[PDB]
Amino acid sequence: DTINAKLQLVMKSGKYVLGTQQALTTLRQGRSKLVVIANNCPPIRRAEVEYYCTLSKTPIHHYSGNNLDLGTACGKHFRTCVLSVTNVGD
Amino acid sequence: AYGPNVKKGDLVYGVVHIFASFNDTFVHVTDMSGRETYVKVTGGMKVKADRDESSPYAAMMAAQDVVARCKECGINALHVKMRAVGGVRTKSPGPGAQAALRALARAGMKIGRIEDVTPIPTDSTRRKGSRRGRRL
Amino acid sequence: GTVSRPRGMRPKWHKKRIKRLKLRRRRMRQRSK
Amino acid sequence: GQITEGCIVCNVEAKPGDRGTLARASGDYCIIISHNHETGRTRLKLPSGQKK
Amino acid sequence: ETMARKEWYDVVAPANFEKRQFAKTICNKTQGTRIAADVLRGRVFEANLADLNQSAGEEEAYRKVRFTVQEVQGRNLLTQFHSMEVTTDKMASLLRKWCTTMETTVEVKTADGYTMRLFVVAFTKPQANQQSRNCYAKQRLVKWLRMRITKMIKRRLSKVQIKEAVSLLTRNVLSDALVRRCNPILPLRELRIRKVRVVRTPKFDAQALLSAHGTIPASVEADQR
Amino acid sequence: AKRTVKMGVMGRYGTRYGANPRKRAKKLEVSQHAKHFCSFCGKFAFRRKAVGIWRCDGCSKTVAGGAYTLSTPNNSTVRSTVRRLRELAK
Amino acid sequence: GFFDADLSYPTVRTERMKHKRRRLVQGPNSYFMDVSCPRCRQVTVVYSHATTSVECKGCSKKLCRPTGGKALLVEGCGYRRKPD
Amino acid sequence: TTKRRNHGRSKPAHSRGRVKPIHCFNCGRLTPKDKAVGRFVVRRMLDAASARDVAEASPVYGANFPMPRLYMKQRFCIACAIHSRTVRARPVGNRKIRYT
RNA sequence: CAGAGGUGAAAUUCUUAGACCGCACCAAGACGAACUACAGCGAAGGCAUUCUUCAAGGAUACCUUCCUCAAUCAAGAACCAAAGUGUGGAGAUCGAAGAUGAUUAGAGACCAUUGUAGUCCACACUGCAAACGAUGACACCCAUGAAUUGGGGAUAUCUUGCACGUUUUCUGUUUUCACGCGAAAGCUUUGAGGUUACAGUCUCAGGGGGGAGUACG
Ligand SMILES: [Mg+2]
Ligand SMILES: [Mg+2]
Ligand SMILES: [Mg+2]
Ligand SMILES: [Mg+2]
Ligand SMILES: [Zn+2]
Ligand SMILES: [Zn+2]
Ligand SMILES: [Zn+2]
Repeated sequence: DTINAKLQLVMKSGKYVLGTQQALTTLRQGRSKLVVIANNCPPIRRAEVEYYCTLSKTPIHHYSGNNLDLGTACGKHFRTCVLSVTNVGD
Repeated sequence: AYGPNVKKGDLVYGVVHIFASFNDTFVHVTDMSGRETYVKVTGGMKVKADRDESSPYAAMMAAQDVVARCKECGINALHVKMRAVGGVRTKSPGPGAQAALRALARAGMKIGRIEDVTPIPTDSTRRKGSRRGRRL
Repeated sequence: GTVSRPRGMRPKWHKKRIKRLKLRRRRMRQRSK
Repeated sequence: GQITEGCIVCNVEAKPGDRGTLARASGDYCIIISHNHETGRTRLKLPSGQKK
Repeated sequence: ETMARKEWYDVVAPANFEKRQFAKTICNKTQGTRIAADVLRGRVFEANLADLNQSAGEEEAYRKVRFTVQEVQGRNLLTQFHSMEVTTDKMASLLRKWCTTMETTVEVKTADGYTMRLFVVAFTKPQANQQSRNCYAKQRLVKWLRMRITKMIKRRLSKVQIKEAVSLLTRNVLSDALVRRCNPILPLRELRIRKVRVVRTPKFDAQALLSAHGTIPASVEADQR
Repeated sequence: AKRTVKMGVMGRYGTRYGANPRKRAKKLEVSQHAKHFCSFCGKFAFRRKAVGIWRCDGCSKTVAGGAYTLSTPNNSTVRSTVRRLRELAK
Repeated sequence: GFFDADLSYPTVRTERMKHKRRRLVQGPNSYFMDVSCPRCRQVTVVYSHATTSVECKGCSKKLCRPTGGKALLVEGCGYRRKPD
Repeated sequence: TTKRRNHGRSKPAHSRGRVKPIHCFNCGRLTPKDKAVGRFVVRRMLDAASARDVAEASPVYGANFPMPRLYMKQRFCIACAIHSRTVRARPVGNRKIRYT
C-alpha cells in the first residue's frame, strides 16, 4: 500500500508523465526520478524500458498490479502501462 | 506330538480372540501374527437352540473344547484379546465374555496379558433405526 | 401426552385432507376451462 | 514417467511413439493414478471410467 | 491331518532388544511351487514392550511393538520395526473432564530413507494454588505448543538411522526432552507419544538387515528330536 | 422501451420449440455472443469465431477453449493444480 | 460503618474504585513522562498509552513498545512522571 | 404449563441456536447433545470371584499389577434413562437438587 | 473348517462353488468420538481434526479525529433448518415407495431381512417450521452473594516469557420466591417490576366458539 500512498502524494505535489513514449523521452532527457511498470506488459516493451532505466541509472518499481489497477490508482479513468515521475514534492 | 522343540516345562504362547455379542460367542486361538489359526469353537456349535447361543454355559463349554485341542497343538499359555460388536453398534460385551475367560484359566492354561480391542470410530456413519429409534 | 384436547382429528392430517381437496378442485376447474 | 501422480493429461499414446491416441475429443482428459518403477508402467483413469 | 504339514519357526527381534527370540509360529511345508519362504515374508508380529526389555518399570507394560518379517534364514525369521502403540486401557484413563486435550501429527524422514508418522497427546494441568474450576488453555498457546513439538521432533529424528530412532522412542528418551521444553509454554500434566508408524521404507538391502541384527542366535527347530 | 418480457434473443423463434428448451439454449447463446475479458490487454475484447476459438479485437491474439464461454470451470482447477505441482517440483 | 455517605462529597476509597467515566466528574487516566535513552542520554516526552512508534532523535531510536494498554519502556532508559 | 425453567435442556435464551444430535445408547433415538443424560462408566472387566481364578493362573497379574478396566461415555434419551433406572421422577419441590 | 445372522421366540437371508471368524493391506463415499459444558462465535437459519491462505466482526485501551450525522417503520430489498423441484456429478451408510418373513380375529403398522427416490457436491428455484425465550426494537432506575468468557489497571505460587494468587474495572453469559407484580403457574439488576397514584419514543397483531385460512378474485 506504500506505493499507492506515495503516488497520490506525487499527484498532489509533483509532476509525471503517462505512457511508454513520454517515459522514454524523459529518460533520454535525464529528467526522471522513478519509473513504475505494471505486471501485465509485453516482455519486449518491458525489456526495453528496463534497459533504458539501467543505462540511465534510474530507480524502477514493479507495481504487482494490472495496468487497469495502475490506471485506477493514478486517479485516472484509463489504463496505464508505465508511469514516470519527473518531480516529487513530499 | 506336533509341538515344537522345547523343554518339558517351557511356556509356548498363543493368542485367543474372544468375540462375545448378544447372539453368539467366539473362541478363536491364533499365533502372535494372527495369520495362522489353531482352533476355533463357537457357542452355536455346542447347543441345539438359537436362544441359548449366547448363554454363559454355552461359552464355557466352547472353551473346554479349545483347551483339549490346544494340548495336541503344543500351546501352553494364551494372551487374551476381547471385543464387543463395536462400530456404530453397542460397545458393551455379551454375557459369555467372562465365562469363556474363566473356563480357560480353570482348565489349566496360563494367562498372559489382557486387552480390549472393540472397534471405536473417531467419526461414524449413521446407524440403523430411524431418528425415532427402535419402537417396542 | 404433550398436548391439550384437539377436537376433530390430528390437525396435521386435517390439513392434509384439505390440501388434497384443493388439488382435486383445481384439477376439475382446469378441465372445465 | 516424469509427470507427478494426480496430474491431468491429454493426447496420451497407448504405446510409445504412436503420436497420441487417447483423450482427444473436446473437453476430455485422463488422470494419472500411480507409477511402478520395478516394471516401468503407469496407471491411468480414462474418460470412460476404465483403468489402463 | 491339519498338523501333519506344519513346521515350527522362530521370530527374532533386532539387537536393540534384550530378548531376541520372542515368539514361535507355524507354517506349511514347501510343496511343489508353493515355497514356504515367500509366504512367510511380510508378516507382522505384535509383542508387549515389557516382555522384550525384561524390565518392570510399569511404563513399558502399556506399550506394544510390531515387527515385520523381511527374510527367512533356516528356521529363523529376521524382522524390522513396524510400529509402536499405547494400549487402549492406558490411553482411555488419561482423559479428564475439565481440561484441554491437544494433539499433534508429525511426519519425519530418517537418514536411511524411512518415513514415520508420529502422534503426540498432551494435557493441561492446574497450578498448585489455583482455585478456578477449569484449566482450559487459550488457542494461541495451543498452536505455539504444536509448532514447537513439530520443530523438535523433525530436528532430532532427521539425523539418526532407523535403529537409533527406535532406541529413542523406546526408553522414553525423546519424551522427557519434549516435556522439559514445553512446560514453560503451558503447565502440562502429561505428554505422551500415542502412536508411531512407518509409512514408507527404502529398497531391501541384505547387508543393512544383517548389520542391524548383530549376532543371530541359532534355532533348534530342525534338530533331530 | 424493453421490447420483450423475458424472451430476449430467443424472440427470433416465435412460438416454436417449447419453453424449457428455449430457456436452456438462451443462457449459452448470450455467453456465446458476449465480449469477454482479455488478460493480456486489460480490456473486454475477446469474441468467439467458431466453436472453441476466441479472437481479440485489438491485439492479434487467438486463444483456444470453452465452446460457449472463454474459460470452463474445470480448466481453472487444472491450472491451479498444475501450478502448485510444478511449485513442488521446482 | 456507623458513617453515612454523601453523594455530593464521596470518600477517597470509593472514588478510587471507579471507571473514569463513572466518577462524579469524568477525567483522563493517562499522563506524560520524561524519558532518557540507551547509550545516548537525551530527553523526550512520551505518552503513557502511546501506540505509534516513538523514536530517539539521532540514535538507535527504538523505545516505547506498544501494547493493549500502557506502553512498555525499554530497560536502557530512565523515566519520570511529569506534573499536572 | 411450563414444567421446568430450563425446559429440560441446557440451552438458555441468548446462548445458542442449534446443538448437534447424538444417538441414544440403547434405542438409537436422535436427541440434542445438551439434553441427553450423560454418564461416565469405569467398570471392572471381571467380577470379583472370577478375577481371583484368572489372577492365580496369570504370571503377569498378581498383587502389584492390576487388571485393565473398561472406560465408556454413555448418553441416553429421556425414555431410556427412566426405564433403565438411571434417572427417576422426583416430587415438585425436589426437582431442583443438582449433584456433580 | 460347520455353521453364521436375527428375535420375546422364529422365519425370510448367507454358506464345503468355503460363510462367520483372524492378520496386514487396497478402493470409494460420508463423518470429525472421548475432551464437550445450564462454555464460545453468528442478524436469524446455523457453526467442532491439522496446516497454509483471503476479506471481515466484536470487546477493551486512548488527554486521537469529527460535531447531531440519531431511534423506529407502510412501499421497496437481501438472507433463511428439513422436506421438495430442474440440469450435471456421486452413490459407502441409512432409507419414504415397493417386496419378503413374522405378530394378530384383521395388521395394510409397530419387530426382522432388504430396497427405489433421496441422503452428499456444483449451479438455478421454493420461502415454509413448536423458524420458541410460544416474551418486537431503542433508552432510564433497580437488593445480595456466587460462578464463568474476553480485555485492561494495582500489588503471593510455579516453570524457565508463560500460567496462577488477592483486589478493582468495562463487555458478555448464567444460578441462588429481592422490593414489587400477577388469576395462578410463575417473573424479578437478566422483568412479566417502577400502571385506576393509569402519559419516555416508534412499530406489528387481537376483539366468544365454529364454518375457515375455506370460496371468489
Ligand atoms: Mg431452532
Ligand atoms: Mg435438502
Ligand atoms: Mg411385532
Ligand atoms: Mg438396510
Ligand atoms: Zn487482447
Ligand atoms: Zn539516543
Ligand atoms: Zn433411548
